[PDB]
Amino acid sequence: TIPADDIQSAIEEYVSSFTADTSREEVGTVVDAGDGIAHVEGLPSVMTQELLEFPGGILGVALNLDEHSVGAVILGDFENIEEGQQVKRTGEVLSVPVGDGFLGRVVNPLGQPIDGRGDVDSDTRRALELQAPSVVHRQGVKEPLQTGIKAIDAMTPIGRGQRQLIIGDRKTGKTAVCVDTILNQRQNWESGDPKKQVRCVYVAIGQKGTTIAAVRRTLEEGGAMDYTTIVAAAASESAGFKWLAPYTGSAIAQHWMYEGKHVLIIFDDLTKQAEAYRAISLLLRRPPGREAYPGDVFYLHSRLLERCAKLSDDLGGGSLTGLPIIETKANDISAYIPTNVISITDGQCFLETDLFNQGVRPAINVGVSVSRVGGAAQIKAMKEVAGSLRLDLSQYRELEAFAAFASDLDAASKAQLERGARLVELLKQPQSQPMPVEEQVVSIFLGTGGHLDSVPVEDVRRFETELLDHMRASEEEILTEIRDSQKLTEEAADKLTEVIKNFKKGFAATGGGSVVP
Amino acid sequence: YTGSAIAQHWMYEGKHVLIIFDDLTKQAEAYRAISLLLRRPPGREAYPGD
Amino acid sequence: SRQRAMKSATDNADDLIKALTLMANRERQAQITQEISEIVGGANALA
Amino acid sequence: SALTMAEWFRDEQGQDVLLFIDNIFRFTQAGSEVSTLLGRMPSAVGYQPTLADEMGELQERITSTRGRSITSMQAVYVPADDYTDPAPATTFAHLDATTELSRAVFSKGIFPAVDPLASSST
Amino acid sequence: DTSGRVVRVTGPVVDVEFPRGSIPELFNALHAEITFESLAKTLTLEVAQHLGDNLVRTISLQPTDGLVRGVEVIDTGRSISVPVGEGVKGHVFNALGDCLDEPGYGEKFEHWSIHRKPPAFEELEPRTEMLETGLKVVDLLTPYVRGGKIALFGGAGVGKTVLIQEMINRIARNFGGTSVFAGVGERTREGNDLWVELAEANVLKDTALVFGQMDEPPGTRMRVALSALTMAEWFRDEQGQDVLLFIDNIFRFTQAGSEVSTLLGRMPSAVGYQPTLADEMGELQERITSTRGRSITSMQAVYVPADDYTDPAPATTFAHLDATTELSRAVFSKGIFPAVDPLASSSTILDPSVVGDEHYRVAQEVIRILQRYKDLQDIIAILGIDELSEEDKQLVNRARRIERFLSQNMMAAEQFTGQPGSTVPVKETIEAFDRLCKGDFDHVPEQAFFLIGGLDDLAKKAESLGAKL
Ligand SMILES: Nc1ncnc2c1ncn2[C@@H]1O[C@H](COP(=O)(O)OP(=O)(O)OP(=O)(O)O)[C@@H](O)[C@H]1O
Ligand SMILES: [Mg+2]
Repeated sequence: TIPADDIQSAIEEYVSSFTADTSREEVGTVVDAGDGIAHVEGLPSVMTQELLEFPGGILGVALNLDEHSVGAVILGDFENIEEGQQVKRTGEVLSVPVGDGFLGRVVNPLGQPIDGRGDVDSDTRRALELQAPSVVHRQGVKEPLQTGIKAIDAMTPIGRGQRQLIIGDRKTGKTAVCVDTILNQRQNWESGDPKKQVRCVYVAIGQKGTTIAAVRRTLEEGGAMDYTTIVAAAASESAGFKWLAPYTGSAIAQHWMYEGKHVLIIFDDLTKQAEAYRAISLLLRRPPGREAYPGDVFYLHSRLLERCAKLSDDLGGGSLTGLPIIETKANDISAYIPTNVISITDGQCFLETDLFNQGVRPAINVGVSVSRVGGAAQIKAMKEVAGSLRLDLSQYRELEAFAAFASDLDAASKAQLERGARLVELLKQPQSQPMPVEEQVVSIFLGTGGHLDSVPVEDVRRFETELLDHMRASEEEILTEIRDSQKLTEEAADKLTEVIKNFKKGFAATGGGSVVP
Repeated sequence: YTGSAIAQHWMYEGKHVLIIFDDLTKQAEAYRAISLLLRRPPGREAYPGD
Repeated sequence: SRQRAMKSATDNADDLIKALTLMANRERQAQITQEISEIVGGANALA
Repeated sequence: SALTMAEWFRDEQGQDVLLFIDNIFRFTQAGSEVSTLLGRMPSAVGYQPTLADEMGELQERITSTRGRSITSMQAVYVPADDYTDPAPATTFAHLDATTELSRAVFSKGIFPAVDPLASSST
Repeated sequence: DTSGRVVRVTGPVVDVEFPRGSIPELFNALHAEITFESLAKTLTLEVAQHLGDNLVRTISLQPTDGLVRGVEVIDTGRSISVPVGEGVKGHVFNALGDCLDEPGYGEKFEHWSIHRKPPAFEELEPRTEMLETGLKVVDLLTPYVRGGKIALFGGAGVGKTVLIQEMINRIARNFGGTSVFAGVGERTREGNDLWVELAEANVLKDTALVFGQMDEPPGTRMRVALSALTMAEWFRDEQGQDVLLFIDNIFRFTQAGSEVSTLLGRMPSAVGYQPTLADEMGELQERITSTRGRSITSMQAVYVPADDYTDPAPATTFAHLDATTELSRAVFSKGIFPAVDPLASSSTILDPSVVGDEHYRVAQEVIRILQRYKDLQDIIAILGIDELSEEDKQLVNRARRIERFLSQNMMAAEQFTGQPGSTVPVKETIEAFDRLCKGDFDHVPEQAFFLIGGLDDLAKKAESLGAKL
């Protein structure tokens, strides 16, 4: 049944206590309006970036201030703005509600729930433009943030407090990479340990509504909506919403970071935020630069991405990890916004369509991808079994021209060729199937210890799959002590090698042949 | 447009006309000249929006 | 003969790569400059 | 106008709308033809500064709600065979399946001239 | 009374109106106040243009969120002034001279204006001179200029910060000098990393850090290089001390200038940079020079957009650069530190009229041998080693010895190994590499050449590894 008189008496509570005495306000008047911008005469005391209240609950942001008017960006329902309306002052700069009630919700770039599950109980408010942690308020990035993706977690590791750019053409698998990074924190959330839990914020800027719905469905089917918020600025929202969405998503998750918690934040298509800000700045008639960008667009992105930090111990030790996504055009990483965000971040993951079509998925170009934090963002086991991996793949990539002449190659050259083919087949990974770090350690152990030289290249994946399956069922102790001690000591390696040999003599290739040395 | 009018007068009387616009590019250049002398804001290659 | 021919062929291909890269960077700069010229021309036409 | 007719068929009558749109690019092009006359500084490639937001205000109405279906199909002109042009590059983000035709495949006599390596589906 | 008031605020660009007789100079530093307690701060505006009618257009060095029209703007009567003296060593500052690790430190020091002129023409040194660092590879194949500019093309994980620490140690001990590190567009993570690394290596007491970070408007990212340069200029002119100035990513100084120019409504030049690109790079680089027996040498990280060396920003930067040091990852994986790519580095004073004829001969022979080994390396890597000739092997073994002898026991490795660094005089380097190319050490095992100083260290290593002659 439904709480009936609970309803009616809740609203009687609201009205009986309705007190709104006659305060003196400072008003202005709309003098012109067009394309989402309104100029307001009056308001002598309005400050920059202040929220303004138009008739009908419409909100604007005072961006341009000069001797005649105030140029404000209408934050939605712009078609109700008329010349002659009265604009009231708020006295507050843009702020958003913050708290734990935001986990599992989908909100505006204003803290307003758009999923329809009721209001969000808010702990506190937080301004959008609060400064980033000082240069002395920080700490070296030392803990790993596991993405569950072998290519990333082995070749371009991500730490807690690091800015890792995910940059690619389109339909290359960037959203999939970030959604799997989100899903991989499910087991860390189940542990109930506040030093291991990672809260996630997924900012969706300028996307189709059904695309955000599909991302939320994928995060629900993986049980990842107990620790994930979505700040959605759909493609139908105003340019102000798309410009403000990542600042809303970063104001949330800074409350957490300063409360001593660890957060991951995904800015999906910062390019669309840059284009929304370019629209705003061109409608306000600000000087355009290269590609018509205002001239503070680098500041627009660097002010946002420097709030991702690893705090010191006297600030709680919390952290905010950033995963900004950039969509290039024809692999032109030399464009303007790609150049800016590559300059800003701590490492890049270049996804390519040519690798995606060749079956290399995730299509991460491990030759040009980089992580400037590096081995400091890895556990001992992964730092050991994957330090061999980079130049293995380098040798393979510089040898694959001789793929048709392996008879003419030296012994070591053909060895490197076969090992490289095996390792390339090793880093392939299905979608929405992230692996814990112990299974990644075991798989890359298969790769670099040489236990794949007996398996056909068209059988590696399945082999690895089945082996991990076996190890999850029979020998869970290896994975368990890898997880607990973060290192693969020599005795665990002995037991692992014997397990691999037994599974080999049990495994059957697809050509019918053997996989035993 | 003059040639098109001369041709349309015949077309609307049940006759069949063929009109050849030699170098419409020169017309587009002339229209760009007109629009730039009237100080209408240019587009790509300084061409008018239309 | 094949070894020498392929050495000279890879040298010619290297020099062609260099020349094409030079011309491509030249165009890239030219396209950015022309796009800026159009943008600023419109912006000045409006003022 | 046509989208409003389709929206009526979807919301009030409620039966399986199909909505074809020949060259939705002309919408953006017409928006760019009057932009400077309306007094707006032009953006990158001579498009209106409000390209993505106008396109999103139009495209987000071409949709199916829960229980009410609109199978939408749009032809999208790609200016000068350049898939990096801001208009198709912005239209790309609004679609579940994009069949991308190519002039390199048209030149070979293959019809429909679909580029199999660029075309996509969710 | 004599104070102005804000009129227009459009982003980081603030227009201020002053009384008739109180229009401030160009580049003056004004102080406005944001009192909204969430964002309460003191904006430092920098006068950029005189707009007439007593209006001036200034670029704010802090974000202008929360600024109200009509607030009082106080004029300081001078440009941005940074604290100078020896007390600025061991501390971190920003482009305005505010101490970041200890706020309020330096408020009582002497302050110098960051806008200065280069040395007068009669005070410049007409003869170029080599800066003997003590590193074998740098002293031989890439001789640095004293008072000149050095590009540094080290990527990530190639020991670039270790080379920075090494140059800090060498200038502080071999020349009794000091170091100023300008982080232009510096990531706060890497800024804190560098701070704690210099504090651990105990070379912070020898360095002054000046960080203009990436989350700041383009004004400070444009002026931080001049702040650090003014500190270095005090150390050279007033203290009488050779200085080493590290400008990490001079390209971000160029980019901040471009952004400030776009904000001020100036029409873009070719490609897009500011119309005054060459003049800005010149006014910056002309102050890094030798004056009256003292010097300021600069090591500058350069970013090349789209790897286009004809791009206006690197084409303008390279007009002032004197040497180039490229840190290779292939050389780093071989355990050769410093990982300086010998064939890919270069210097403009590797000329017989500067270094001498014998130095030039030895350097050219070493470069020829290393280049021939680079030619043979791919046939070695694909076909195998004795697919080659025996002349080819003689060359390959000699080249391995030479390529490994260019490494050194750097002063930055003493904190990890305890043994002190080396300082090989250039004459001993020339002698050693001459003898190496002649073949006088083709029998000593290769490991005897890793991370050693002069010839005597090589001899001692060979003896503790059972060979000589
Ligand atoms: N690891 C993977 N294995 C197999 N298929 C994948 C993988 N990752 C992504 N895909 C497929 O690639 C397609 C594009 O993926 P995704 O939507 O993540 O790319 P995107 O970068 O978001 O592209 P856009 O933003 O332009 O839509 C998806 O349909 C998905 O099925
Ligand atoms: Mg996506």
